[PDB]
Amino acid sequence: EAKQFTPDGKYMPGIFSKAKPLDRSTQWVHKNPYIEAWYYRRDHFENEFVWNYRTTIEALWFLGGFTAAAYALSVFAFRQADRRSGYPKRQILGDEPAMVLPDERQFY
Amino acid sequence: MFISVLLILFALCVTLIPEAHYHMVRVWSFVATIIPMWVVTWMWWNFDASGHGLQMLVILGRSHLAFGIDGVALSLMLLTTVLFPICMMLLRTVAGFMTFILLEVLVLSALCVLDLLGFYILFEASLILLFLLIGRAPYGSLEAAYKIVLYTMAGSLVLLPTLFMIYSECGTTNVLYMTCAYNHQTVLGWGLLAVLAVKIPLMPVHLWLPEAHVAAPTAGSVLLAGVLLKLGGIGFLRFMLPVVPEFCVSVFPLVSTLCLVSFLFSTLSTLRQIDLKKIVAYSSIAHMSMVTLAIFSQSEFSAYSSSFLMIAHGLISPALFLIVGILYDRAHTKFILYFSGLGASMPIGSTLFFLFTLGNLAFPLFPNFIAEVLCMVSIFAVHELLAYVFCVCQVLGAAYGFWAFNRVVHGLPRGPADVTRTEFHTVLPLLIGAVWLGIKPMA
Amino acid sequence: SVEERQSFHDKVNDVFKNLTGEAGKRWARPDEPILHTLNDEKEEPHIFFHNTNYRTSRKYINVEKTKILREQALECVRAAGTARYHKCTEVMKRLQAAVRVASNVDRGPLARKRDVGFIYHNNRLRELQQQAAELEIENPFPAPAKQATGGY
Amino acid sequence: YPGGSFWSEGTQTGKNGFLFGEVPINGQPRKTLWWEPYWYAGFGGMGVGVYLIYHAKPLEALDIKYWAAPRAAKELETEMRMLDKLNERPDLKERLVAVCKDLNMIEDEAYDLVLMRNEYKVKLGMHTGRVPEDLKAIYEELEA
Amino acid sequence: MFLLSVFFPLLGGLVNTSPIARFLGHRGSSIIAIGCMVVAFISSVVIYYEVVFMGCAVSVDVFGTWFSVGTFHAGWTFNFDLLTANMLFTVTGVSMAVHMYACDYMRQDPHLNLFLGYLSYFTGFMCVLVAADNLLVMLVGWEGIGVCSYLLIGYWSHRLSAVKSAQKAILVNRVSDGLLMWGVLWVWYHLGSLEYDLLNVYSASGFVGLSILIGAMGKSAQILFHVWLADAMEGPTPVSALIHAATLVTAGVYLLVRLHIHDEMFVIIVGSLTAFMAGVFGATQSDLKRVIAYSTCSQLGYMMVSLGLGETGGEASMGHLMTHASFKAALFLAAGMVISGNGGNQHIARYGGSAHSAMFTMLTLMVASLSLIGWPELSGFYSKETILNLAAICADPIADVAHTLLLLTAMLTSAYTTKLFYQCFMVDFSGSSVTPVRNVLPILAMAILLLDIMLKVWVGTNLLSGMLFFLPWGVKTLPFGLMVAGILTATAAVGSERFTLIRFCGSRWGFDQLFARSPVNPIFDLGRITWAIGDRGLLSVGNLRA
Ligand SMILES: CCCCCCCCCCCCCCCCCC(=O)O[C@@H](COC(=O)CCCCCCCCCCCCCCC)COP(=O)(O)OCC[N+](C)(C)C
Ligand SMILES: CCCCCCCCCCCCCCCCCCCC(=O)O[C@H](COC(=O)CCCCCCCCCCCCCC)COP(=O)(O)OCCN
Repeated sequence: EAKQFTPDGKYMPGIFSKAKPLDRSTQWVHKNPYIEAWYYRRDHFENEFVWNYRTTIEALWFLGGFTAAAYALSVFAFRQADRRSGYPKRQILGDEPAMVLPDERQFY
Repeated sequence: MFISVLLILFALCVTLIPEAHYHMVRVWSFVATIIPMWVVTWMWWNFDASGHGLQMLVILGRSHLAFGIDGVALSLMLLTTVLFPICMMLLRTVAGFMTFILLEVLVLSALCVLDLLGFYILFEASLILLFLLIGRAPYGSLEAAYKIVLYTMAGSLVLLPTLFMIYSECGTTNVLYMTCAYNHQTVLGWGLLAVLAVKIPLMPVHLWLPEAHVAAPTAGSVLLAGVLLKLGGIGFLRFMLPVVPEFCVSVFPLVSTLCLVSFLFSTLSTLRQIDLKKIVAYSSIAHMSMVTLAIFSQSEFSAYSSSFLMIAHGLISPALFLIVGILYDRAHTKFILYFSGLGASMPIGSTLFFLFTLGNLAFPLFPNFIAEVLCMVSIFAVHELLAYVFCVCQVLGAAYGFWAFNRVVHGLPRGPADVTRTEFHTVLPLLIGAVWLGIKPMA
Repeated sequence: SVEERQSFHDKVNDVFKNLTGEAGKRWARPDEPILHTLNDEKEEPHIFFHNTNYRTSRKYINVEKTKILREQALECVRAAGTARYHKCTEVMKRLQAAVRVASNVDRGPLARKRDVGFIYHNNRLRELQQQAAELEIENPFPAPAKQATGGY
Repeated sequence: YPGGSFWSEGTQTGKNGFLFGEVPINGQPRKTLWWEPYWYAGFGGMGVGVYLIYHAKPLEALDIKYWAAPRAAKELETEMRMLDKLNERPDLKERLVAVCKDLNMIEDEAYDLVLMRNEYKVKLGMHTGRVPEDLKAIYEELEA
Repeated sequence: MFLLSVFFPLLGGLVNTSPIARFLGHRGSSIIAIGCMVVAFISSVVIYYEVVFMGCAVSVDVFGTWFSVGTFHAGWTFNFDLLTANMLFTVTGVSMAVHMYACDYMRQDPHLNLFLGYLSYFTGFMCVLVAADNLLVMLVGWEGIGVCSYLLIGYWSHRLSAVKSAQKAILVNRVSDGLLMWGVLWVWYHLGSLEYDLLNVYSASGFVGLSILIGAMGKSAQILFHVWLADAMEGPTPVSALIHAATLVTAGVYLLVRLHIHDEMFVIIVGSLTAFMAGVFGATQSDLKRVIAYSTCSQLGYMMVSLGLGETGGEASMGHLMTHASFKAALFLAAGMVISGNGGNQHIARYGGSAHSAMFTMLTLMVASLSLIGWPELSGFYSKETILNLAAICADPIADVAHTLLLLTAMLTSAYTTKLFYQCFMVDFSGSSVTPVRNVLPILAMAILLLDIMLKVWVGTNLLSGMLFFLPWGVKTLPFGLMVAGILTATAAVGSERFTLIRFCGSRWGFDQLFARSPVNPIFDLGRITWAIGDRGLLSVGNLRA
């Protein structure tokens, strides 16, 4: 039953007062030890990485596999766009000297 | 320029105020960020939209540091000047006020510079400020600060010799003459890709963001999410596309696959997150991947749609960080398992959380909907499948967004009481900006 | 030669130095481009920025043309009612042609050419039907359409 | 229902909760927080300024689409009758299709070529000789 | 009067959810909601008579341009033509009676005005959906009814199954929303505009009709998308009536009827498979609301096949939509009254007799059930027989199988609807709570929908009613015999001993259980891979110990 304000405003800290003041930390949660441990473990989960069989296999087929699928799809989309725009074969990175950058003064 | 000197000198006078006058220190540091918002609004008034692409130019002799305004820089500058007083309302010490004042000077001057060496000098002069802001002693994380600083330094150090290579090649780092000279575009293109693929979180150089954007305080998170990621996008739009366009065509399959895998893998990771701030932090990577692919499409009105998505993200994600910051400030945790039934105990905060959840998922009447539609128009015009990949994966974003909202907002009511007047007014300018830019953005 | 290129550059620099314009005219909304036989127009920066401004003007004008024609076509179709199939094909054709010009001129380096009428597709179907007739095999493709949309 | 009917008085007086957790102390008016005058002045003067940008700037200065809307209309006026005359002249149409073939365009793109007489590539190609010399003549008798 | 049909339910929602409602309370908010729906219904009646009968469409530029970048131009514009007037009349008329019912049904709820405001918002976004003249304002309506469906399904938020049902509805519809967005991109790219009157397609690129069909299959709850519809019974009874009659499930059928750019093979196969599946699903349920939900899915299958048949089939599809809304809303309201009279029980094994309900609730269930099963010269008879006869003369060989599936479905529907009446009233009592409801507001809410059922017989939906498609007496009067067969079987209450078929059908073919592990658990596991093996593993860079 604390009194942190005078009748005309004027906040009082209540440093030496017996009654517990309501303040910023009044609704701070009571920590469950196992929840804190689980969140700490998930926060540092890079210490649990190991090159076993399952890790290697899933990192090959999903990470490298979908990265290669997306690169193949990007090249497919690039080539199809250049064909449907009247362009010849165009030079991507590592593709021998060819056409890059169509000229605006040219009709394709 | 004279105005900018006056604003800097007025802002720097916070240090000379004696600390025993608390009210004066608060009012001075808040007004020192209010004034540039008025000046940038006046710059928008002064802009001629039927005139030249570059307006209000100034060049400082033979010192590099040349400045000019286009549409992308002007919209981003307006967003930064909105965001900085909200950061001022979330700090309590003169050290915080001075760090954010120096950050505002550096961001505002970096957004409108026209010199590549000037961009290098102005941007990563903020590195030590970010290190001290993130690795603050009792409640920060030094590991996160080390990660963000070292990744940014690595990218910048790749760029710096290529910058100097084009400078020796043509004689200047001014972007107006760098775009008109013959330069070896592969080397400089790789340097520019190296900086801007770290600034924009693009996989694999993206691991600094989940640590830094969570370990930061609420003001630091608002700044880092809403502003500093977009310096990579304005780097693409101002420096890399005009100066090395042959590289920008030839790298398109690689940038395209980086954007696709960043979008998909970061969306898949966001679903398994158990920290609310880490949930908000991951979702920004997929949006920036859509921004980068829309910039690199160069197809219909690509600069317009990509800038509009940068503004929509910069409005919506700082508000989510603000709501998570309120929960953390008055409950001392960011863990999902400690929160339930927040609708019954914080009805106003939960309503704001729901509206900004819908905004982050690009629902209509929010600027993200218009942004994602126009970005996918720009992507579709190169090929239909590159648009289809983003279209079919919309269930994956909504899954994490609604799962986080439903876990923390409904259920048994436990948690802190509803928002104060100050918290509501930290949120409020972002909501008004969202309603305007999502209903009547243009005239 | 190098001397002729240098003298041309000096002339361009002198002209753009002593340039003025008033009475309701915006510079950087020029009436005409500067016609040149230069290999790589970016050799002369003033000409490059002038033609950049002219090209920006044309892109925005073509967008506006598309909007005016869309309003006209809406008026035709809504007045015609169920008679719209034989009454407003020509205005639909003109709107589709304007959209085609607005997209396909100064398109950028990566976007494919946009066909608003499915006109490239049906032209290709015609040529493939003719090639399969001389090849004397069955056509694996559809036969070309006479019109695909309300316009083309 | 209280009172025995739907149309009786209500049964609640006083605060139905406290907005922003603010409770009146001794009946006094609420004390203004330190940021409130400056917040309202700054963000209100930004909002009014953005409103005046949208509603009091000249239209050409606000958006380039207002500069180009009247210039597109007159060009469209002098292009609609060109397209009308092309539908009446088969010789002009076949000459236009020949120019379309020279410019890597198809027969359905004849309307497009009329609509791009002011483009940068067409003017520069008439100057350089990439564009056939007949296209200028076709434009001349289609405008006439 | 034209803008009063769209704005004004949105105004009622804005009033009842804002802090204005803190001054009105439950008692004042009920008055505000009912009046704000009466005005919109009156406006829609005027619009219906002007546009349907006198043929004068009206186009309104409401709020200028929304956004316009390049040639992508979206405007805040409405157009009120024949389909729009049909839909507005149906939506506002059903939503008025549902509001009048909900002001008494949810009387003992603690947050009544919030519920009424959500109902009004849901109605207003449906009106925005059907009143739009271009695709983007239609998408405003689409996602608005999606969001309001989420808010209303998971209204009782302290119950976890209701929250998970709302999340499931959002996610299942989000897949089809993505496909619909990609289809809008195709349409705009290859036609140049977004307005409906400029979208005349003779021959397009296949992805257009397929992706727009998938987007419509999401909202209209067709095969492989129906899974959210049954779980949406977690919400209160007015929510279910408004979801299954006028809002949400009729939006995809409206979109396909409006655009007419489909390919008929997919549409006919999806619709007939959906009709047969939902017919056998509803025959083996005991939850009173789930049977009606599956009958809704079955009738949406009928409308899908009809719009596959042709332009006349599209008109018949719109006609069946219009007549379906009235008796479906009446069925849900009568079922809610029966549930409240029996202490909240929803199992049809615990009903019986004529003591737990009013005379008017039993009459409402009887008349709406007779319209649903195609009893002659009632409302559903005309539309359902029109679709069946149009399917019997189609020259596509695929429509031969579809017609057989529809006739089997008709027999199943007359079986389980008669079972719903038989268990509820005819058998001996087997509950223990008798609290019959006889309030004025829900009875008048039911009487209005019965008046609309009479109106559809007296004044047809379109000109097809009375047109004779020339069929022999054997083909013509077979659905009447199938209705009688369903009635006789259900009143005989006979069952089969093939328990494995019974438990395969009653568990609804295991679609939810198979979906729980064919995409869902793999999505979770791929997230585990991308986080743990990629971000913490393969891409992680460690520290240098010194
Ligand atoms: C690349 C183009 C720039 C577009 C970026 C996207 C902007 C986001 C919002 C879209 C608003 C569209 C506004 C259109 C009219 C305004 C004036 C105008 O024309 O725009 C300016 C620039 O526009 C702006 O700066 C818009 C500012 C938008 C930023 C809004 C976010 C900040 C507000 C936060 C919330 C505040 C709430 C406070 C209230 C409590 C110039 O752009 P262009 O017309 O493309 O330039 C013409 C090119 N040329 C000269 C070469 C012919
Ligand atoms: C959290 C989500 C909440 C969802 C809220 C509901 C869903 C909303 C979805 C759509 C939102 C659109 C809102 C647009 C606001 C104004 C935009 C137009 C601004 C402007 O200056 O336009 C003029 C304003 O007119 C007018 O505004 C009319 C003049 C005043 C007469 C009518 C007064 C309005 C009564 C509305 C009742 C309640 C309706 C609730 C929606 C109209 O002229 P123009 O320049 O466009 O010219 C063209 C035709 N002349």
